[PDB]
Amino acid sequence: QLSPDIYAKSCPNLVQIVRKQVAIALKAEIRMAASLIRLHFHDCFVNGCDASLLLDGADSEKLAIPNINSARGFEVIDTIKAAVENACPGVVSCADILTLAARDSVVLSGGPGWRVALGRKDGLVANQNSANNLPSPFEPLDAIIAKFVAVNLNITDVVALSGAHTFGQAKCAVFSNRLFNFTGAGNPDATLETSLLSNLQTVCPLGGNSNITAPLDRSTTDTFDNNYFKNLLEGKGLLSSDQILFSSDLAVNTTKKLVEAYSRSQSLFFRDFTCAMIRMGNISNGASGEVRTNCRVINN
Ligand code: HEM
Ligand SMILES: N[C@@H](CCC(=O)N[C@@H](CS)C(=O)NCC(=O)O)C(=O)O
Ligand SMILES: [Ca+2]
Ligand SMILES: [Ca+2]
Repeated sequence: QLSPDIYAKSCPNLVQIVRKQVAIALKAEIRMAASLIRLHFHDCFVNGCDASLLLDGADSEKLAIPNINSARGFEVIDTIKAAVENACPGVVSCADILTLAARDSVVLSGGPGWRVALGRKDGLVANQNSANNLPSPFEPLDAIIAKFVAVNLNITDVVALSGAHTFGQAKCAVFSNRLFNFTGAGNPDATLETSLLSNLQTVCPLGGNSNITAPLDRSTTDTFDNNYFKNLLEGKGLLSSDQILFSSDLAVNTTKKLVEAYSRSQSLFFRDFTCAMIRMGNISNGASGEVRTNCRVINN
């Protein structure tokens, strides 16, 4: 049972300590705000929000197909954790720190804030197999929805949480297939607006460095706002998994209207986003855990 005051006696200043450290990280690299919330997402969708993703090793989740050469911000988490451990030795879990850092990243980026409930335990093992099953930018909308349903989330959560792509980057490798010969017909993805198509072809030329990135949100790259959804109405979503929320056949009577509603009301988007984040932060696999003192390895 989570509670915002679970550390009221054991670590009174936790919230402030984490906030100050997140602000320091964002000052050094603004993209880190995006990277941190993505870590929380990838943590919660595998063995629950138990910091299993932070564990190193030959069988680490960091090597899973969706995480390798992709997930980032591990050094920043170590720094935050070190500050918290200096202030309250062996008290706060890495799982909670990741949750708080995600919330702070949204807030410091102009997004909505919410009171985080604490008390999560850190897992004892990595689940690389499950991490390979994380949502893919290449799969159909129904497949993405099924992955959210599997962890007790739903369609509304899919659309609202996809809004996190209102900031951050995505490498050429996960969207360049939409730029030249998307289906074998020799044409780019027909749902991609031509001016964006032109800019992306410049960023991702055939045979070039596929690790170069482009902003997920072409209007306000670092500001957390509903501009992500406005992009979709114009066919300017970067990943196929973004644009299908508006343009796919399945979206018509499912996600399409939600995308249009968030575009009309940022307050609505912010309300649903906070709601979905809290729900995602409540995912647990019920396995035994502990308060991990070094996020990269178990205590014993
Ligand atoms: C709905 C299914 C989703 C898919 C298919 C997906 C896919 C992706 C992909 C392929 C990237 C680029 C990775 C890279 O460049 O290596 C990315 C980045 C990102 N995703 Fe998602 N994502 C999804 C959901 C979410 C959710 C639920 C959140 C968090 C609440 C999220 C937050 C992020 C952020 C903020 C970035 C930027 C990371 C950075 O710049 O370091 N994503 N996502
Ligand atoms: N999914 C539940 C509702 C859960 C919920 O409250 N979801 C929030 C978003 S996080 C909402 O406003 N709508 C979701 C929904 O209607 O399912 C249901 O269908 O009764
Ligand atoms: Ca996890
Ligand atoms: Ca934005």
